[PDB]
Amino acid sequence: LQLPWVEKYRPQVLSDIVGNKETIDRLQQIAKDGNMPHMIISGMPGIGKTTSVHCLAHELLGRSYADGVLELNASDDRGIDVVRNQIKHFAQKKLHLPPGKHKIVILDEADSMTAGAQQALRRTMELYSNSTRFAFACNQSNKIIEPLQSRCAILRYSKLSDEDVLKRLLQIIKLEDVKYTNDGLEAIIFTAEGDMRQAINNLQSTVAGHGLVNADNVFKIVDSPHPLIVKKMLLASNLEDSIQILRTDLWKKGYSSIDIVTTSFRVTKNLAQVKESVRLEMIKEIGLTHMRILEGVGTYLQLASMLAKIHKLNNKA
Amino acid sequence: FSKIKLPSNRSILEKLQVFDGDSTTVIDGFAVIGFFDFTSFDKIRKSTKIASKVLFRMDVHGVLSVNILSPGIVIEVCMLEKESIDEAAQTEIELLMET
Amino acid sequence: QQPWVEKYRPKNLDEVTAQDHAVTVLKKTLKSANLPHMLFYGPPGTGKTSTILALTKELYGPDLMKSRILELNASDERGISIVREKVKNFARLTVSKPSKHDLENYPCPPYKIIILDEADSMTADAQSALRRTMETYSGVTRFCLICNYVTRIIDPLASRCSKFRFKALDASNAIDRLRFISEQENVKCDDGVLERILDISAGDLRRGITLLQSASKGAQYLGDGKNITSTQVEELAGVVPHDILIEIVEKVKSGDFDEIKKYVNTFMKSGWSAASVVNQLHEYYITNDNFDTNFKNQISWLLFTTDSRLNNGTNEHIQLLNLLVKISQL
Amino acid sequence: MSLWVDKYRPKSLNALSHNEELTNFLKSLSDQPRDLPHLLLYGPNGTGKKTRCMALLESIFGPGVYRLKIDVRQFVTASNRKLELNVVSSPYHLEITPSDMGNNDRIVIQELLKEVAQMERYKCVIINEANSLTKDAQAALRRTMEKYSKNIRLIMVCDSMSPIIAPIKSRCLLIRCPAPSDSEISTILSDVVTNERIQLETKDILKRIAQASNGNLRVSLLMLESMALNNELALKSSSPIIKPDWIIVIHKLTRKIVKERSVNSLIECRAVLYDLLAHCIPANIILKELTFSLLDVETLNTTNKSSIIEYSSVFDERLSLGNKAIFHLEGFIAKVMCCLD
Amino acid sequence: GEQWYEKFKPNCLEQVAIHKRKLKDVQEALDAMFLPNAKHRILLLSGPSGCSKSTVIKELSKILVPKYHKVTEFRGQMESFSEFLKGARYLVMSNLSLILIEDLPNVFHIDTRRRFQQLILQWLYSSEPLLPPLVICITECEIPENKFGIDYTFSAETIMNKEILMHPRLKRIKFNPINSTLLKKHLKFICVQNMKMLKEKNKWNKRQEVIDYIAQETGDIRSAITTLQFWATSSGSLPISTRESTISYFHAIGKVIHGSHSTNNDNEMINNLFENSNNLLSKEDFKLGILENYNTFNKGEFSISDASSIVDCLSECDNMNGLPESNEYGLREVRKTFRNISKQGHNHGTVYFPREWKVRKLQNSFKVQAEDWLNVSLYKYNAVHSFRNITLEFGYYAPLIRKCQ
Amino acid sequence: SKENLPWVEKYRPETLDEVYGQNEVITTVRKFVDEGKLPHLLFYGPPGTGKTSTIVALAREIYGKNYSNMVLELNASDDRGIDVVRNQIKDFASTRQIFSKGFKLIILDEADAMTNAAQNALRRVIERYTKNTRFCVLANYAHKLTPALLSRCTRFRFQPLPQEAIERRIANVLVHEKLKLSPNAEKALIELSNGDMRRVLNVLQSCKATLDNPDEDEISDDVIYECCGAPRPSDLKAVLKSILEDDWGTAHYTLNKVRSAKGLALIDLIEGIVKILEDYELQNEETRVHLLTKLADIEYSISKGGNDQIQGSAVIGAIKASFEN
DNA sequence: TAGTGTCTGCTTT
DNA sequence: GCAGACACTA
Ligand SMILES: Nc1ncnc2c1ncn2[C@@H]1O[C@H](COP(=O)(O)OP(=O)(O)OP(O)(O)=S)[C@@H](O)[C@H]1O
Ligand SMILES: Nc1ncnc2c1ncn2[C@@H]1O[C@H](COP(=O)(O)OP(=O)(O)OP(O)(O)=S)[C@@H](O)[C@H]1O
Ligand SMILES: Nc1ncnc2c1ncn2[C@@H]1O[C@H](COP(=O)(O)OP(=O)(O)OP(O)(O)=S)[C@@H](O)[C@H]1O
Ligand SMILES: Nc1ncnc2c1ncn2[C@@H]1O[C@H](COP(=O)(O)OP(=O)(O)OP(O)(O)=S)[C@@H](O)[C@H]1O
Ligand SMILES: Nc1ncnc2c1ncn2[C@@H]1O[C@H](COP(=O)(O)OP(=O)(O)O)[C@@H](O)[C@H]1O
Ligand SMILES: [Mg+2]
Ligand SMILES: [Mg+2]
Ligand SMILES: [Mg+2]
Ligand SMILES: [Mg+2]
Repeated sequence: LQLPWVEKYRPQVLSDIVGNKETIDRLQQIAKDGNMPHMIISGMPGIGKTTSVHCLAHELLGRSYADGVLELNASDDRGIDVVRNQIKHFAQKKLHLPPGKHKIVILDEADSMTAGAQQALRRTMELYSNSTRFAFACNQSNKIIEPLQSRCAILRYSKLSDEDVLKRLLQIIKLEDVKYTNDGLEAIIFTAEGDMRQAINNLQSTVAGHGLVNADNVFKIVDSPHPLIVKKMLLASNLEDSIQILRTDLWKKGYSSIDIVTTSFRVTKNLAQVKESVRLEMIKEIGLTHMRILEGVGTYLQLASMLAKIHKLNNKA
Repeated sequence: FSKIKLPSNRSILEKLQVFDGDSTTVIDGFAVIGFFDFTSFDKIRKSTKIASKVLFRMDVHGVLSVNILSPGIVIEVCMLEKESIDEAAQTEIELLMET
Repeated sequence: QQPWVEKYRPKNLDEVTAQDHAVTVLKKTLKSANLPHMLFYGPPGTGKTSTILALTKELYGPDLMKSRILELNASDERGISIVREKVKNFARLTVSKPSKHDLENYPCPPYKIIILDEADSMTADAQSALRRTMETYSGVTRFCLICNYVTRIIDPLASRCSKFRFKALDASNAIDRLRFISEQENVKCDDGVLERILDISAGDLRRGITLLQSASKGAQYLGDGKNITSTQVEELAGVVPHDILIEIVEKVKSGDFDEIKKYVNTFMKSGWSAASVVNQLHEYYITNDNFDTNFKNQISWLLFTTDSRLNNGTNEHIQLLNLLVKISQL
Repeated sequence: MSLWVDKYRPKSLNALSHNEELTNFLKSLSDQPRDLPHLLLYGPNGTGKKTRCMALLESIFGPGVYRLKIDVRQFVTASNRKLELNVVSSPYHLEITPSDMGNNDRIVIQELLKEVAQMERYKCVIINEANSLTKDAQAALRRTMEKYSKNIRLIMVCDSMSPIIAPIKSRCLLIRCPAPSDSEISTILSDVVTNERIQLETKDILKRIAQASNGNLRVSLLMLESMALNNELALKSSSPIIKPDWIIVIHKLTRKIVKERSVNSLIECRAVLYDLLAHCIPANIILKELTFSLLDVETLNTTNKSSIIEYSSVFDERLSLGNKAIFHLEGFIAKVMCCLD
Repeated sequence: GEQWYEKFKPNCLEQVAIHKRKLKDVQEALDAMFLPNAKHRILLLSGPSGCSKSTVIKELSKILVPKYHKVTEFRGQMESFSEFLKGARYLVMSNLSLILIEDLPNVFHIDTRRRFQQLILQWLYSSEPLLPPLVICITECEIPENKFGIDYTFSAETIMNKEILMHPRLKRIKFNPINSTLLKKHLKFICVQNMKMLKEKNKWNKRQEVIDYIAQETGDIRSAITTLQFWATSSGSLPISTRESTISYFHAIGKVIHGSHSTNNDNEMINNLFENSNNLLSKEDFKLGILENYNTFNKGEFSISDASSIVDCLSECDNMNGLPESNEYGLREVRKTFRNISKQGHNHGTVYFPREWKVRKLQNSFKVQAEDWLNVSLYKYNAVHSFRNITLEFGYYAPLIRKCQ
Repeated sequence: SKENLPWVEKYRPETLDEVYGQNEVITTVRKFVDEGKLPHLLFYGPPGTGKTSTIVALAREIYGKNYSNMVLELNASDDRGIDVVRNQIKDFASTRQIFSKGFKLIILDEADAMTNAAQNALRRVIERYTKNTRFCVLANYAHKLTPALLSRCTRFRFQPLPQEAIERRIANVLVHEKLKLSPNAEKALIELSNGDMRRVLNVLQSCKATLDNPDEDEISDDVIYECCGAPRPSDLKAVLKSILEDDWGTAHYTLNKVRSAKGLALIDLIEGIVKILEDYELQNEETRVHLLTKLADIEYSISKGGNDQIQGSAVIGAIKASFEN
């Protein structure tokens, strides 16, 4: 019974966590001093937010982790009354902690929690701010209401760079004693596109299916991300080359047309080297194609016509 | 913490022996911990409303078979234990039990 | 006492005509039990419902409909929860033990048929539930999918169900059936009346049957022993006379906007649907050889655009006026 | 008893004046009521298709068809929320209206038609404004009138046949009701003013009313009542042609658009459109009459008229495929001012 | 340790970050309330989150109660709040305790909000001698994505159904975000209180730009205090993240029409507006706002072609069944054309809400009038004409025919 | 009993060796299960590629007789509300295995049709209850899935099955059923397959039912085209040649004759026309744009409904106008 | 004394 | 982002 590489090597201390060096160092000073304020952590999923919160709580508590934490997650009875009662009962107890230490309550995935529960949470924090503390884990801070964000410190998380992910990959490779190649690691980074969990899963698939980590094996087990192919084909000059690229990539690898349309919409929204008028015309054409596909006409001919219209408005005859 | 205790009186504890995984070697001084969800006990509460004798039997795998006797009919129910105890709770269960 | 549409509905698989592949497959499946899921699609009034009803009648028998065959349609509520529970239940009901009379009177197969009429009016979640249910209960339960439009049906349903395309009933496809119906009902027609009726209703035998019934009723009411002509059925159907179409073409050819506008106003006062007018104008323009290729291409595109606009449910006056103005300015 | 439409309503096939061929067609259909197929009536508004349906029902059944009864019942569409339909009842037949919302209309028709069908000497129901459907109740109709074609006969009356899907037109007989010519409307007006013993200085006033109404019997009768009551039952040749305030507002907006082409003119036109739509008036007919009012201006040339009619068709398609109503009218008017100069 | 915003809680009235005009207005309103002749039965104080709402009442009741505890805050259900209100009704003499309704009970359900409304109506119209003072504090913040009022924007107008607000015995005083000058002064006060810890680290020489950025970035005093505490506690080289605020309904239209001064490029501004405020820009009756407000770019003095293109594009967007791509395309087109025509822009017109509810009310009035006309006509004799033909023929001819006869 | 089921369900694979085409995925998952390591596999691909069949074969291979009480199969046919999902999967994963010393596999067919909150609860359970319980995600659409789910689950892509897999499955079916097909019929079936096995099995069953005797005969391309209704390549070539050569009269006559003699549909005809037109070269860069736009509008109109003759004439006119540039 | 900063709009169903 | 009117000391 062997745990997967994602979960077998979960960091237990803040030193093992890589990525935002300044934020990790700040968390280390918070753990050492003990002054724990209310925090909200948001960013790209799977970059080490919940893991960082757990490591900070462990380093702050030690032997008090048995009772000093109330980890209420999304997969729970997250109502308005039972949650309020549970948090009130948790906040109306005292334990033998040093004066510089406080109880920590972790609420992972607070975005999906109901707004009435958010108001109850605000009432609990206002009533029992002196004893317990709250640490939030989420992907974006938009879903958290403004008054709750007012009573906390927001620490935005950025995407992990090449250096941190590569360093973590090297440590895990040294721990597992697995032969690797620099080109294979570069391919793993390119396919991950800044994701740590995805990189670990891809490395595990490469070592299980083929052994040695090579770029060819990584490309064989998993294809390149579709946003990159969408961006490559959208900025193509000639219509024939873009048509051939979209066909030979998306239809040969088996990509759904609605997924292609959604990815193209996201790429056009995030595109930079394009004029505003061209961008809005392409957005309108994407919306028309999306409506056509959603109604039921999602053949390759619709995608080809969409590319033809995009190239026609790009060239302007 | 809620503790309901069944005493050693033979009126309600006529037979109780702890085995060592061989079903023949009875031992004394060994503790068995069973982590069961509230749902199964709530479902079984109605089944035990009218009965004469209730038999409890679980193995090292954690699955629990409860026999209900009420000649009368026989009702046997099989249960499932949780995957793992919460952290290291079982220690504090005994530490409160001889407390 | 019964309209000819319902009175002459084919109750047997040999009564339907102009359908070779589907009828042969069903007939050969009558002696076996390897019946796949059928996706019935085609033009409206082609005979998919009649075909599935005949297959169900010849498969089990009148007694097994009450306890073995259940159909879905738009007549009742078809919400996601209701459809899910109903379809899962009826795909979980056991195969009813047949009586002896069914056994030595009909070749009863060991499965059951679930009929999904007008399946194009179903949501994506309902279709996903249906396809998952029919995969997980493919043992002794079968699903029949009937829809006018294939595109509205999701791709997995089209992949899992066998595609049985229903060819449109042209003049030569249903001329024999119309002749048999006329002979059975004692209807007298001239040489080229049934063909004209079939040409009026392109791939639609129900419309032709209704037109024939109306013509027969008119002939019976008139009293004299006369034969029905093409003019009578054309005017009952709603076909614009050729003289008025020629006048419309002449008005369009002339470069006067006021004359075209007043002619369109009078035509709308006549209350004639512009779809038939568009079809007749298209037939006249493509059939005529007095026009060049470029003008024919442009007018075909304009008529296609006007038909697409009319199919959405717009004001017929504005669409026909715009089409005539665009044609006159070509 | 206080209107021309109700007092002098024909109640028989022989009582009908215009469309003798249509009367013969209805007589032929009523010759064998048992073999009557499903009917679909399409034609101009105000022609009298409802009158033909009532005459056919009276011929098939007899007395008591024109006697109507009122009953009310509620249909549940979501939770405890229910919407009531003002269904009108009658012996030997029945009539309904699609006054409900576009989404609950389908289930209301489903429940009502399932209740009416039952088992059974059939019952005939008239479907007023069958064209005003969201392509959802039409599936229920095409299923029920095919499966339950033993005791129910749906009768469909509508002004436009294009919104009706092809299967419904296939299963239902196409009945044509052309609007009467000027002579027939003039004869009807002469008869009804003879029966009302009102003064008539000349016969040209009836012709003017017929031309103004544009082949609409209801509009002609209401205009005749207006001129009779305003002039104390003494018609005059110099009496002005009375028109409804809606057409007057449309014409005034057309003149304002032709005269002034600016942004303030655009916002006042938007305000007028909002006020007009506040009167429960559909936007499609508003755009249609605005187009006809813009097209009759002699100042505009052929190119401007062609551009206006093209934009009108495009925005009619947009309104048909859209949800809101103000946007398409506003775009049509703005495009008209853009292409005018 | 203890939080700065709790340790540095104000003691005197001058410490509260409140405007002089706002302080005078709330003082006058309260003083009017405490007289035996009560002009306003309840006091409603809306506003954004963390604009020093509750503290104003707290220190005001601290300074005024001995003149003639401090407050009675209701903990956050239905019958409990009914009992709390009834008990507050019987606290008038020898105590003079103000009744605070901060952190109001759950209103996201229909039943509890309705019973709250009837409780408010019952207490507002109670003809009982004397009156216990009562203050209601409501935080204006929209609920993110998870109808008809709640779940779109949580504010005073959402909870109260235009009846409590339109009452003589109420004084609605909306609160503004904390001023930049007041925020800077309070941050400087915190710094001169924490001089020792400030001199402990190398943060005193790099203080002015941080204080200015914190004051100009957010209008919440509590969030600013928390950010200052986090920055001071941190060793250094750590970027500061603030409490991201919200954009109002009219603010979104103003940003779409004119643009944004902070971000000159339109693409990034549009992307940020879509990401942060997807609910506002994807919910209905917002394209109507653009269609009614685009005329005020130059008081209706721009080209007719741009307006025609705008409305045509809006029609195409409406044709896409309200897809997010349609909204993005429409907003981008409007922003692009206004940026193009902004070469000559001055004296922009004021904006307004689109007149959509009035049209619906008039349509409902027309419907009920038509129903009454059908009822009376059917009672008089037999007359059915469906509903479509009424507005075209019977909506005008029948009224004048009946009037003349 | 067998031999009374549709060929789609009759030929359902039961072992990993019975899954053709995706050799790399099969080898990778075999290597994963040989080491006792199941890293929350996620399967993505077009329908008919063999996702649920592959997971069923894998569960049979690694468990055997434990499928009845260890594998929890959830799908669109079962209610998957937020409360239902959290309760059911929490109860299943939190409970320890009965006697087998192996990971617990949960199969979630059609995972794209769940709410966002249900997906969040599922992704929390995946990371929380993972000591003994693993998860399988099956979905043809990735835009309806939370991006967090795609990170914790290893994504495997199911490519359309190549010609070799289709040919091998056809040979196996012919061995099982004692049937013969011409090489031209095999090529036509390869062309019509479009990377789908269910369609191939369905049309093979339909063609076998079409034959008057299953034995002592050979299946040609003509019977396949007649039963499936697909137009012949020669018919499409003749129609295209008539369009490109005959101006408007005899071209329309030829199109009507082609559509009337065999009753071909317009959608398949235009699909074939554009399929051959894709092979042709166009050194103008503008004719192709007009062709694609006009053809897409034609398909949209046909989906919305209309007149077949008018649509066909529109196709002819659009092709002629585009080729006149 | 004219700029800079800053309150108030502008929302009802 | 806009305007209309007021705050506040140079
Ligand atoms: N900086 C890191 N260094 C090493 N491993 C990491 C790092 N970040 C993430 N991981 C790995 O990724 C796994 C998932 O991390 P999580 O904290 O659960 O992701 P997340 O940031 O909370 O985002 P979610 O869970 O999708 S909302 C961890 O258990 C680690 O194995
Ligand atoms: N092959 C056929 N031979 C004889 N009559 C036929 C045939 N196909 C259809 N009909 C006639 O068509 C009428 C109705 O047939 P249906 O089966 O309801 O058509 P349809 O395929 O169901 O069209 P829908 O339901 O609108 S898609 C009846 O009068 C049948 O007799
Ligand atoms: N100088 C200050 N002026 C005002 N408040 C201050 C000051 N210094 C610290 N604070 C704190 O800032 C907070 C302001 O309280 P309020 O905004 O009135 O409460 P509130 O209205 O409930 O805020 P929300 O909207 O619920 S987050 C209190 O916690 C004060 O203790
Ligand atoms: N690799 C394969 N080799 C042979 N037959 C296959 C293969 N993959 C799929 N099939 C056939 O396809 C049938 C249905 O495939 P399924 O796996 O049940 O559906 P699916 O491919 O998962 O598509 P969906 O829409 O996601 S259920 C099986 O019963 C097999 O007969
Ligand atoms: N043949 C006819 N002779 C005389 N009047 C007629 C005739 N047909 C219709 N009408 C007139 O039409 C009016 C009713 O029209 P209506 O049925 O409402 O038209 P629609 O069916 O288009 O709504 C009646 O007042 C009646 O006087
Ligand atoms: Mg996490
Ligand atoms: Mg049918
Ligand atoms: Mg407060
Ligand atoms: Mg599957």
